[PDB]
Amino acid sequence: AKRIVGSTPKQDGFRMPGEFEPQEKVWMIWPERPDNWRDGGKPVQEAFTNVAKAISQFTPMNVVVSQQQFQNCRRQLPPEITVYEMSNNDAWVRDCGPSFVINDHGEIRGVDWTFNAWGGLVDGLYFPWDQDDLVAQKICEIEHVDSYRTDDFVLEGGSFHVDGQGTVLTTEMCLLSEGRNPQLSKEAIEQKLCDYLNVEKVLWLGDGIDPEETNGHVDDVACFIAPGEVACIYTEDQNSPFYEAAQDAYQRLLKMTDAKGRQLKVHKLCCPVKNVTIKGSFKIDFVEGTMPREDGDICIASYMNFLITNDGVIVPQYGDENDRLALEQVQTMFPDKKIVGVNTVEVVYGGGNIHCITQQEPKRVGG
Amino acid sequence: MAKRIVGSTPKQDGFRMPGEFEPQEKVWMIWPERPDNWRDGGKPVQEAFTNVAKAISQFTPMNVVVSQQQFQNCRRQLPPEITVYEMSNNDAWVRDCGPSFVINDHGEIRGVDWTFNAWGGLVDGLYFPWDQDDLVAQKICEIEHVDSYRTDDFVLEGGSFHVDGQGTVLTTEMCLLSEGRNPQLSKEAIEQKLCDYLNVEKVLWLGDGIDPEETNGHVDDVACFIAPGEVACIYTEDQNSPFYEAAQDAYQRLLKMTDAKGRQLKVHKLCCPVKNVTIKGSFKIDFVEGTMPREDGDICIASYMNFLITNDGVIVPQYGDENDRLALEQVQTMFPDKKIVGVNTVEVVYGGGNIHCITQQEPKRVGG
Amino acid sequence: AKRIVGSTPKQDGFRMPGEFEPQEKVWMIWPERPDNWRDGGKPVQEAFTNVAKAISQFTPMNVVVSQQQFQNCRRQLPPEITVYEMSNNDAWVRDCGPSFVINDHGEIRGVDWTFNAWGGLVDGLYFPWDQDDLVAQKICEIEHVDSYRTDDFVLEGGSFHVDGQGTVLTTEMCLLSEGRNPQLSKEAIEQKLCDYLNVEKVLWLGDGIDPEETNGHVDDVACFIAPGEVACIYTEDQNSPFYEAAQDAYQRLLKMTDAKGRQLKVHKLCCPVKNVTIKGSFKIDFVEGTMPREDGDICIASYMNFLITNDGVIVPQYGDENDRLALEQVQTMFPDKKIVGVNTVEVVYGGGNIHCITQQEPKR
Amino acid sequence: AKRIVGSTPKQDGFRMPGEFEPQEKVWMIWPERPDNWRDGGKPVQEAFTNVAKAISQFTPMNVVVSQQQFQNCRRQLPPEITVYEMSNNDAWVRDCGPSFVINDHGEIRGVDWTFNAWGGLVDGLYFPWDQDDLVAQKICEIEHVDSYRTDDFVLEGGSFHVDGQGTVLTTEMCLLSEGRNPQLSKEAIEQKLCDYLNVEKVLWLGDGIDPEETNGHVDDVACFIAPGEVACIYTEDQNSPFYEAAQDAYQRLLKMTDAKGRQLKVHKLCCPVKNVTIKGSFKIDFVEGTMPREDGDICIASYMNFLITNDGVIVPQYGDENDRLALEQVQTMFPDKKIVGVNTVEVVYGGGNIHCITQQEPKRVG
Repeated sequence: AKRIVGSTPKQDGFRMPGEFEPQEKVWMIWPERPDNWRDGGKPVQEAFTNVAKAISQFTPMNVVVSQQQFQNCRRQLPPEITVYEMSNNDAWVRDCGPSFVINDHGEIRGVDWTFNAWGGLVDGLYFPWDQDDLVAQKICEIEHVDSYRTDDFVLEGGSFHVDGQGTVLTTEMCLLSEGRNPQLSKEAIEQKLCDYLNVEKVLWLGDGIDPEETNGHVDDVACFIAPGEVACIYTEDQNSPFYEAAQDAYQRLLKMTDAKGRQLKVHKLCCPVKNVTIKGSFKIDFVEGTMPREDGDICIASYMNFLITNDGVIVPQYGDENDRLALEQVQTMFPDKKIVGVNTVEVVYGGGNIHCITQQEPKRVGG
Repeated sequence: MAKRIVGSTPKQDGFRMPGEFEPQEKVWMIWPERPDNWRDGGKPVQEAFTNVAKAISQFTPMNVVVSQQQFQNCRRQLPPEITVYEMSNNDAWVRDCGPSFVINDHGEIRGVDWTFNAWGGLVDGLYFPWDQDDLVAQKICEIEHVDSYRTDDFVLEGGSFHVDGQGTVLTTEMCLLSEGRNPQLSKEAIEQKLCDYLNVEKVLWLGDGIDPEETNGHVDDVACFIAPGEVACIYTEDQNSPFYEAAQDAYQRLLKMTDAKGRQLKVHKLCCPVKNVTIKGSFKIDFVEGTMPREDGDICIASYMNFLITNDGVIVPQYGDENDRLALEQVQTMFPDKKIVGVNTVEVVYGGGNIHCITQQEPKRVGG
Repeated sequence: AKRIVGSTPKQDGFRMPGEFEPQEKVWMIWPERPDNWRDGGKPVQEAFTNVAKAISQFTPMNVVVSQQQFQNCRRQLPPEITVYEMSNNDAWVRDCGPSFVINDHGEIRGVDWTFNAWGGLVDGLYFPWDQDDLVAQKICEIEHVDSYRTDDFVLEGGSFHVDGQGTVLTTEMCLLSEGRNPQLSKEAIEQKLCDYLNVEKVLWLGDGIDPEETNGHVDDVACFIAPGEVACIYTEDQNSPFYEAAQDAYQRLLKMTDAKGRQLKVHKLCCPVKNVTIKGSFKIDFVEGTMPREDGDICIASYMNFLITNDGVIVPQYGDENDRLALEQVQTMFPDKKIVGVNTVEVVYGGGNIHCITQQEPKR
Repeated sequence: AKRIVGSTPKQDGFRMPGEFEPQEKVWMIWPERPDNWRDGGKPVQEAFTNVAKAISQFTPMNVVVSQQQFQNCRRQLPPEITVYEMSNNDAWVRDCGPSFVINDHGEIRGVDWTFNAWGGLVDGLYFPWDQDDLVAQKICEIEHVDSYRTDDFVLEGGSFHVDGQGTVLTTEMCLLSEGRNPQLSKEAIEQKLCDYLNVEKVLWLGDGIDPEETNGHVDDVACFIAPGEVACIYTEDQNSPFYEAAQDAYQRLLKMTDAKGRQLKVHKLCCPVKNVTIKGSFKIDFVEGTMPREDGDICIASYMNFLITNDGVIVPQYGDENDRLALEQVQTMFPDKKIVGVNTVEVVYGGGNIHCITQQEPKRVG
């Protein structure tokens, strides 16, 4: 496939569709690095396998994997899930994957953002990320899709959410941080989102809930369920580490309008009652430069980190008293979809969840 | 997708390997680099594979698979219409470690994943290990969402046989009956594997090939099918040629052979280079114990027979020999309605083979 | 360093000393491969760390480790243990390491045997083993030691034991097996041992206790405690998978004399009462070509697989009722040494134990 | 071995000795990466082999090499040269190697600076450099030597020169560039050099000659031949790419005194008459993020990039008319040493020379 040079998605008539628009397939990277994942990734591999299986009932599923894990990965996953060899540094394809864009006429392209492991050498989560940064192009090659590379602009798919109708929702905590694009003004960043997502309105939330991990990705806080409709985390437990950020996001969203002038309909999503924490007993390597996983570390367990995929919604389950409530709430957001909970506490120990380990590929429409 | 198909054979399941002259959906190639085979860290041969890939792409969608380290360079070198995948490998001979695709009459396609052992394993193979090469067939099948048969404990390479798509396979005794392949099997057991996995009824045995030390005499340097009932065979009257005895004998055998449908084979002569191609001397190639040495004066297996038939084109070796044009003329007469493209591939021949051995076709589904 | 070509240790005046002779250093490879070791090697890395620590009290200790695990390995091990990067396929340096030989005139060389993962493509335990087979040379380079490469002769250090005085002890089950040197007669194999160890008498035991794993390495069955003195595993439990082999080894040893004509003194060593087994809950990858680790598999848990190292002896502990008895018995074999038990059941799940995961380097 | 934490070389009584002080051994990395080195590194491997061979006549020599190249490397090098497997991203051990320091009492330690491929993500020469950055510690482990790690302080051995007597010589162009330690002032950087080298006086030259490559490493411009004596490149060819910087370095050195108050004696060293250039016909991969090697690129061919090693001095030879003159001049700087020229144009295509591909290890004294 080819790089598209000298033009933007917007100029070329391509847009990032909403995650709730029809999907051709879904992508995932197989997890393994022992300085993030306990027990050499054996527990988290089971969780990713379960997520992959859940998605595959709704949408063709694909997993990419290192040279060393290829044979095990192919054995673990059912044959209807396609497996590719692909080098990688960690397994977060929401964030190092391509963001696909489509036009009105049956074509699809990829946006290949610069990836830097959530803050690079300022506050990134490991070093290096050179193989992660090639995942977007390799997936586009597989798909025979041409791509835009955003030179000198760092972004992750998990840091924004689109409605497919001219709006993007994001967080100041993430995009304005020192480790991302520190030379750019907020206005310059807005222009990049407009140009590459094909949007005209940027909705800024303030804080996210994981300042140390992704620097507050919006996908743990709020998302679009449909045009003009958002879900937002909510809690009234003032002891929650998520309390202030959930409260502020909720209040901001109530009065936001999208690009079409619709006042957002905000649907509350609960949070886990109890903190999910790293235990010192977890067998995780310490490596200088890799984010430590220390006893008592509070993990970012948000139910918002779900994947919408065709007729299904794949929702985190953390072993919390609110697991059932979360499924009930998401069901009401998507009354005509099948809601599937998957036990993903093993994913959350590594810094994210179902949404951060997947990347959808939309169906081409038109032509 | 890829499941393995277990407890049955292609023949039992109504699949057959089509002739290489039947319509193709795609062609595959591995990007070359290993410095104990390829001089100058593969730079000269990478240019040659690029030219071969470009030539194929004019006729048939083209695909190259490449190591982690060479991915970025490979993608830069190849035009964008050629798709590039990361794929681990030990060397770049996808005719031999690739899958052999088979089709049925209902529009389906499956892969045959043979056991690969680097042309003789620890008996007389060309390097060690070959564990990544041996996974290429499954990985390409995965990319294609194609289910595959794995031939447990049976070693074979795609370059070691040729099929007419109509019940016949052509092969060499020098290769398939050698100690480093399947020494526990009788000739009859080996015939059965060919019949079951290719869907053939008649195995035509040539004797010697022309590269006993390299592939143990792959048929694809000696003779191939141009169409059902029609073969091409190398030919020389130079008794000083290292190819002479094997060329003369293959030719004589073929003139006495009938295919599975009882047709007397029509044999078309293909010339050989007048001058030997040799390793120099001055080539910068690493020596590693266990890897086939490339020593000054080594005669390289330069056969014009190692061409690829691909849809409306035929891609033919050119060695810088006086017979390069004659070879193109002869191939044109074999395929009067195809476009014949010569590509300078002497840099590939230094590494032990040529255009046919660095490619693997994927047939179109029919029925389908 | 240089390869020594056209001669053998015996011709050049070098011999492999007994393991009970003084040692300069000990070597170990860091374990990790997930199709042998459960939980991506985390539990076994703790056991190897504990073994390395125990050895370091007696003898300078060295661990070699893959690119990916180097940083973790260096963090886990105390600083007195030296850490080198070294590619490898699995972590059994007794078997893919060099066997060092000395001339008792200040010089030392290595024997670099051909390694094939305990049976190659016939019955080996994984494929490939190309990096394992380079370990012996790389360790010799580190030590500035010249080496003899035994072209077309496959051997592992764990398959034989020497007294340093002209005798070697081995098993027919291992050395005569199809996956090792099937082209060679028993007598030709004897001659290779004589040439490369500098011995004159080969003592052949019959069966080992792990036919499927190493093909019956002697180092799980019997060893030399001192010149003229051996220890042999023993059990009276006819339900033991070790029963017949232990019984025959013991009976053979009672009838053997060494190269100096000494009747061997034969001490019995207990065996674990209960079988150690792979559990179904163990999280181990399956890969075609790699020895499967399946529920109920009996693991080769022998107390014989101990390392003699200067003033210490490092002895397996399996969590078995006989763990303390084993330490008692080894103490009586080496009355002037410190006997240290280490919990090594995690190592045994992967097919061997303390002796297999170490390689000594003798003092010059 | 151990990391030394909570103290510096200076506090602990360790100093970096001059390169002209006795050496136990020398280190080198084996080159191969095809997006720097033409022909998959075959020509440059021959050059590194020749450099290693020359050094070995004076001082025991050691080469470290990738998994893939180990067997070829061991075959190419004579057996007296010890070969170790060691992962790396490129082959510039002067710069990613440890800088050894010694005390007066028979001990040696290593300083392990942060390495970032000569400017990191600002203007570094490739990405990533994670394996390069582990070379210093792995070499220290081989040697059983304890090391100081300079957290958050980036430095390369080729960016400074010491006299072993309290002075360090360096360049503003390199140490003060954005891609190195931009949060640190000049004064903060001086303090790090003083603490880690055990020096009291930092002599700042201005420009180096390779702003795009190493950002002007001092070891292409000037070095110490002995306490109180320096060599400095010199040319009167105004068309020379090295003219302005050679002229300015020379003038600054003429005004400089060392940490012991000695007026520096400055010895001129010629520069090549003709520019060494990359040819478009060189077969070198282009990779976004790796310094391109384009037709007509002027290579940094300095005769200053020589290695002093015990009784020998190993001097670049570029195939230039001034090759002999360079040997004559270095001979007069070291009248009692054996001067050995080695053809190293294949090294210079990749951005440096003999000094940048070696790292000495001093003899323990006392």
